Amino acid sequence: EQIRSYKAEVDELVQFGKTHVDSLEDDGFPFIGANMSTGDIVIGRCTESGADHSIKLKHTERGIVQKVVLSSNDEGKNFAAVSLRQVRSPCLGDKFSSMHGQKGVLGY
Amino acid sequence: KRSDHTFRTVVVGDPSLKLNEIGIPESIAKRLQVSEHLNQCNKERLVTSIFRSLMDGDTVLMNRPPSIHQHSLIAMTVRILPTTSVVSLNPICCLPFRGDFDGDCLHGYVPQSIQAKVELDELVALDKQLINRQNGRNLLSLGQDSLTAAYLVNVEK
Amino acid sequence: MIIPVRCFTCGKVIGNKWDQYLDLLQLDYTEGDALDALQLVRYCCRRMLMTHVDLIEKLLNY
Amino acid sequence: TKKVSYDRDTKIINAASFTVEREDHTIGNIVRMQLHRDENVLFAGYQLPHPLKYKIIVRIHTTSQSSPMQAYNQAINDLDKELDYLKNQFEAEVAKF
Amino acid sequence: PVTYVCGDCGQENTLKSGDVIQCRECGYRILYKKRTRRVVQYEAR
Amino acid sequence: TYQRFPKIKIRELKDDYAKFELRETDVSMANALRRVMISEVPTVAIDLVEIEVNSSVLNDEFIAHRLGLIPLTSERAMSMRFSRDCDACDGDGQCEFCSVEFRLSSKCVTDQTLDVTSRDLYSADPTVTPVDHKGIIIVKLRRGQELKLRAIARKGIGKDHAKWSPAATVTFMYEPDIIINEDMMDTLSDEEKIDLIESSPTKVFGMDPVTRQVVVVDPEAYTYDEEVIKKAEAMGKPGLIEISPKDDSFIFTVESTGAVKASQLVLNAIDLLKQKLDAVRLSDDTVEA
Ligand SMILES: [Mg+2]
Ligand SMILES: [Zn+2]
Ligand SMILES: [Zn+2]
Ligand SMILES: [Zn+2]
Repeated sequence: EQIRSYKAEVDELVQFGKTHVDSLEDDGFPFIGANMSTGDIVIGRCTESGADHSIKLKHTERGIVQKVVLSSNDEGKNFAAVSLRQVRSPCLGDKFSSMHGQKGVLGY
Repeated sequence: KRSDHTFRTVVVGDPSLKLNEIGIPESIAKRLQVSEHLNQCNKERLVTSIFRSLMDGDTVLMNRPPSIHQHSLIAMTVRILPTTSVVSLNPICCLPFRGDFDGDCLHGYVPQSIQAKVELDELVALDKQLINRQNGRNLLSLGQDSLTAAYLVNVEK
Repeated sequence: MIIPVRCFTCGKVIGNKWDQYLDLLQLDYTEGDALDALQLVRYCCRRMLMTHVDLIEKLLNY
Repeated sequence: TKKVSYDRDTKIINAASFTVEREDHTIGNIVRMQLHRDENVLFAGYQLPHPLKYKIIVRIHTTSQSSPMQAYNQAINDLDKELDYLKNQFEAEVAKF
Repeated sequence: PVTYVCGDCGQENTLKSGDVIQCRECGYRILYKKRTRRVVQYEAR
Repeated sequence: TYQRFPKIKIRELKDDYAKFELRETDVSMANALRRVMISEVPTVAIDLVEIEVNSSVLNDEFIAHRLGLIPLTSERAMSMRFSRDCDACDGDGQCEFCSVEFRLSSKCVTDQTLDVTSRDLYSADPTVTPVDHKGIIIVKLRRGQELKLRAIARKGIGKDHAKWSPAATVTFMYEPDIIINEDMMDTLSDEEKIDLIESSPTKVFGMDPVTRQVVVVDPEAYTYDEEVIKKAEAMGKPGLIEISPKDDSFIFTVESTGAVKASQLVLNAIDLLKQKLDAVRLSDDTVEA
C-alpha cells in the first residue's frame, strides 16, 4: 500500500470554506471513504465574498481518503494534512531485488 | 530544445515481437495524437471517431540516454497490445541500444509531418541500417539465450 | 500483519491453523516437529507457519 | 462469431491450417497427440504466436487418401467418446467405495 | 453532521468558523476527523 | 487411428485426498486434465463487498482481499450462470441465480479482545456457507471497535483470479518400473551394497536380512533424484540399475481444499472437457458439407 500527504497553510482573509469540487464537506475537507479522482479538489480553501484559491491534484495522483488532521502552533495559524491511501499490485514494470544485488524488472 | 509529442517509459523484455517492432499499451496510445490528412476512402472512418489516435502502421523514434553511437536512434513500427503501462520489444534488438532490462528507460519521439514520416522508414529504420559501419560487419547478432541454444544444438550431438 | 488465509503458491488453507500452532509451540516441541502434527508434508506450506511475524499483538495496544 | 476459421494453403496439395479463438494449451496439446496417433497424418502441430492474444494455430498436412477437413472430426470424436468411457469407468469406481 | 475528535483528549467537538482549533475541556491543538457511516465498495480482484 | 481405452484403479478415496491410477494413455491426457482441474472448474467466492463502518486497526481494503479467499462451499456450481451471462437483476442483492448475499456484523464491548471468525458470516441462502477447529480469523477488535459489512459472492472461473480454484496441489507422476541386473549384483561386496543403499535419498532399495540381496520395496517413491544410477556409475559396476519411465500408468494425487468434493472435481473436469471440445467441431461443420 501507499500513504501520501498533501499539506497546506492558511495563515479579505483566507479561510477553509466551501469555495462555491463534488465530494466535499462543509468545512472544505473530504469525508473519510470518498474515492478521490484526478484533477479534483483535495482541500477547500477560499476567502470572503467568493474568492476561490485552492490546491488541485495532478494527472498522476489518485486514491481514496483515509485521514485528515488539523493542527495549530503558537503563532496563530492553522494547518491541514489530507492523507491518501492506494493499494498497488505488482504490475509489469515493478523492479524487484535480492540480498546479493540481483535486481530485475518484472517481465511477464 | 525540449519538444512535444514525446513519451518516456521504462522497457521490459518480450521475444514475441518482431525485430523492427515495439509495443505501446492502450493507455498511452489512447492519448498520443498523430495528425494525418483526409482521404477519399476513410471519410466515414475519421468523422465517427484531423487528430486521430496512435493506431497501427505508424512509426516512432526510439532512443536510450545517452546516445552512444549512430545506431542508437532506430525508428521501429508500432504495434498496440494490452499492457499495464509499460513498453516492450525484442531482447535481441537491445544490442544497438547497449542496455539491459534492469530499469533502463527509452525515449520516444513521434513525427507528425509526411516529410518526417517517409524519411524514417527509408534511412533510419532497422531494415536500412543493417550494416554496423563502425566495425564494418553485422549489427544484429545473436542474444544470450539464442547463442547458448545454437551452441548446445550443434555440440550436444 | 496477520497470517494469510491461503498459501501464496500452493493454495492450501492455513488461516485456521495458527492458534493451534502457538498452542503446540507453548510445549517443548520443536518448530520442525510442530508442523508434522498439522499434516503439512511440503515445504511450500511450512514456510508460512515457520516464518511469520505477529504484528497485530504490537498493533492492538493503540 | 466464427470461432473456428478455415484457411487452406496453396503451395502444398492436401494441406490446411486450422485456427480457433479464445483457447489455450489444453486443446492444442490434446488434438496434436490425437492426430499423431492416426496413420494418415504426416504433420500435426500447435503454435501460439502471441500469448497476449488467445488464438492457437493447428497445421495438418495429410495424404491423398483423405481430406485435411475430414481428419478433424475423427480426432475430435475420438476424444469425445473416450471421455465418456473414462466417465463410465470412474462413476462405477466411485460407487464401489 | 461533521465531527472532529480530539488528539489524546477524546472530546468530540464541532469545528464551525474555527479560527483557532482546540477542544473545550482540554488544551491541546490536535483534531482528527471521525469516520462517518458512508457506504463504500471495493472488489477483491 | 481410432480412440483409446484408459483403465483406472482407485487406491484410496476420502474427502479432498482422492488417489487413483490412470493406465494405457499418454501424458497429454493426464496433463490436459490437470490444467483444467487446477484453473478451469468454477466455484463461488466473495467478489464484491460493501463496508458500512470499519473502526479496526487494519485498513478497509485489506479486509476485502482477505474475505475473497475464504473457501466457500459450492454444490450448485455448474448449474448457475455468470455475472455477465445474467443480464438481469442489475447486481447488488440475492438474485438466487447469479449471486448470493452475506452479512457480517460484530462489536467488541467486553474487556477482553475478541476476534471474529469465518463461522460468523451468515448468508441468506443456507446452501452457500463457509466451511469449518477454530476457523479463519479476520480482525481483532479492542474495547470500542466494531465491524459491519455486506458481501456479495458469485460464480467465477479460476483463470481470472486465484480465489476460485478449488485445487491446491493436483499433480501426477510417471510411476516408473525399475530392474536390477542379478548377474552383476554378486560382483559387489557387502559394504559396497551398503554404501549403494545409503546413497539413495528416498527409501527405494532395501535389503534382505537372510541372504543380503537388494530387493525392491515401494518403487513408487523414487521421485527421479538420479542418485542411485550415478552412484553405481562411478563405481566398479556400470549399468547395474537401469531406470526408465513408463509411457503410461500414471497416478493422480488430487486435493479439493474443502470447497468441493474430490470425487466431484474430476467429474466436473471431464464434464467440461466434453463441452470445450464441442463448440469447435460444430462451428467447423458448415465448411465441410
Ligand atoms: Mg541498465
Ligand atoms: Zn504451500
Ligand atoms: Zn482535548
Ligand atoms: Zn444475477
